[PDB]
Amino acid sequence: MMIVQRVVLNSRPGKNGNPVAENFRMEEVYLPDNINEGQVQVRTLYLSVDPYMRCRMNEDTGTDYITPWQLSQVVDGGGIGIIEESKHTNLTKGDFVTSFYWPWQTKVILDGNSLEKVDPQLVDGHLSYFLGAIGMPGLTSLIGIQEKGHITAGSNKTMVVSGAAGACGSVAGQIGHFLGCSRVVGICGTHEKCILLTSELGFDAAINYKKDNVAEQLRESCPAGVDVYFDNVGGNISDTVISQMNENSHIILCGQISQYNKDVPYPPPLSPAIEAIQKERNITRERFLVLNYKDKFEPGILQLSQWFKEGKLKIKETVINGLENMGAAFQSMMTGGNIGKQIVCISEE
Ligand SMILES: NC(=O)c1ccc[n+]([C@@H]2O[C@H](COP(=O)([O-])OP(=O)(O)OC[C@H]3O[C@@H](n4cnc5c(N)ncnc54)[C@H](OP(=O)(O)O)[C@@H]3O)[C@@H](O)[C@H]2O)c1
Ligand SMILES: CC1(C)[C@@H](O)CC[C@]2(C)[C@H]3C(=O)C=C4[C@@H]5C[C@@](C)(C(=O)O)CC[C@]5(C)CC[C@@]4(C)[C@]3(C)CC[C@@H]12
Ligand SMILES: CC1(C)[C@@H](O)CC[C@]2(C)[C@H]3C(=O)C=C4[C@@H]5C[C@@](C)(C(=O)O)CC[C@]5(C)CC[C@@]4(C)[C@]3(C)CC[C@@H]12
Repeated sequence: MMIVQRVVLNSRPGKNGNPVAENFRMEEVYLPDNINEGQVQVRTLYLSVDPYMRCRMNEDTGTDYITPWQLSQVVDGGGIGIIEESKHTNLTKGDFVTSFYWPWQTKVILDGNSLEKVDPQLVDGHLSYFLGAIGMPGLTSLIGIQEKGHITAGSNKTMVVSGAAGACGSVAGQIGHFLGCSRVVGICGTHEKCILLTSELGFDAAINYKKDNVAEQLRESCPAGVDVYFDNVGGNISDTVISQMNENSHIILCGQISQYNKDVPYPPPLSPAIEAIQKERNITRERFLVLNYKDKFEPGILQLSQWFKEGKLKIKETVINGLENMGAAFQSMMTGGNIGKQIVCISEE
């Protein structure tokens, strides 16, 4: 047996705690030399870290959609790899495959049925895009806008995006323009990200919530109010945005990342004053869970791919190398170190 590396849950930060690199631990383990019928041996190429993983660090995730990781057991999440050996009828050495529950380990023996083969032509050979813009975050943005945004044919709406330089947000803002908004404004956490948005991703304006006057800048950059809010963050930021939203406007309630490490359920309740405004102005604020639109994954991926290949959709990512950096990458992402999709490259081939 050859020795490979893997990552296990070392400790929990507590439901009110901050995640740190050291909640995870690297181990060296043997990889079995033989696989069974129906199984494949895969080499891991890229792994995703994503905010929802914070929940799997707790004893109770707070939702049936994801289960808690267990102390000292291998952790898992979105991944992409290449088949090294197959005893599954529909997979063959050299196929590129993805799983939602890829164990954080350099080489893995997996049930062939748990994997999906992917076509690298969809991403011009940039396989890591399958974990981001031409993956679940991209679908979340495209489907969320389609289903919850109500961007009418021929209209000239203003869209605001929170978490605007992250995975979902950076795509959402571009899609807002693609699909007919005349104004797209992003809110994000650094001046570097503001520049990215307006100089590369085509946002009409960007606001740094840590340093700028958010209400003031939204009044300046959204002179006709806000019709569509793609909300990744919640909290104080969303209160400020909602206060400037128009009658019959729409909140795409993607995530509420500002309410993490507090024991706060989703959808989190708007404060009394902000709920009053929401209701007065008939602002819609429904649950949105991308998995409820599985039937749109095919056209969604096909559209994301097309826009990318056309040079319209600009795909940003921040890649860190080495499985030993999974914990660091997750912590970094949670605290805003990522521009676009946070990726960890496990083998650079
Ligand atoms: N509804 C769905 O089906 C669905 C699907 C996928 C993801 N999501 C959710 O959508 C959200 C975005 O996920 P993502 O994958 O696109 O992550 P991401 O935006 O790429 O990364 C998270 C970012 O959140 C920002 N942030 C962190 N703490 C914050 C705070 N307290 N206040 C404001 N901003 C903060 C940081 O950027 P700054 O530098 O700008 O602070 C960080 O880079 C998360 O809530 C995620 O769980 C929902
Ligand atoms: C996991 C995510 C979100 C992504 O991270 C990687 C790509 C992918 C795994 C993706 C894929 O790779 C191939 C197909 C196929 C494309 C197509 C056109 C075909 O090739 O027949 C039609 C059938 C089929 C199954 C539709 C569904 C998708 C788009 C499928 C599985 C949706 C889920 C998707
Ligand atoms: C496909 C699976 C099963 C998983 O394989 C990948 C992540 C994910 C796509 C996952 C996600 O990515 C982000 C969230 C959010 C996390 C959280 C805490 C927030 O961020 O506000 C609360 C709101 C919200 C939408 C709850 C639902 C989940 C857990 C959501 C969509 C459930 C479905 C889930």
